[PDB]
Amino acid sequence: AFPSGKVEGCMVQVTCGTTTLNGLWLDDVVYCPRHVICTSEDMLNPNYEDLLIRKSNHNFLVQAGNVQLRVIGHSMQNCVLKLKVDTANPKTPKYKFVRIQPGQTFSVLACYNGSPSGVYQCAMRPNFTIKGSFLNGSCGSVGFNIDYDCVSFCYMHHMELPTGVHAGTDLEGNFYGPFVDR
Repeated sequence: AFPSGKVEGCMVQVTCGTTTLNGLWLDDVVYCPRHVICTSEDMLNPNYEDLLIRKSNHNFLVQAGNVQLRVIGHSMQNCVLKLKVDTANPKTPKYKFVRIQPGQTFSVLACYNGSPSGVYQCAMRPNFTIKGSFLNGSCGSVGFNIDYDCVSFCYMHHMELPTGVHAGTDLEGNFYGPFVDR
């Protein structure tokens, strides 16, 4: 597994309504699964576009440690929510977003409400799922490779599937495989 120190300093907690999950804090932007803006009665046929319009900035509670990061904008890029905040993360590492394939390994920093609890070497199965240990709250954990001193973020966990396997996106919000957040 890759050492996790660069990524630990980016992990945050995002809460919307009933829902709380992990966010990734880079520069003045927090990335997290967009389904954070759903109460899961919305989870049957969500209109994310109508949902995101209905939210205002104070609807989003972002905390890194016991600092609040004030959200000053919210946009959506495919399936990831992008919260603009009023401060840039002074611990932002050199980073890039990359898309990978099943079979290629990466490390995942499992967190429970912005709090890191393990780092694990994973790969997606050919059907783009991943079998590990991440329940409610570990939603939003990200995966990465470290190449020299640059963190290539390649994965964000979004959902546990009925089979127990997990589905996720890349950091541009595009799901790996045919999965949907519905």
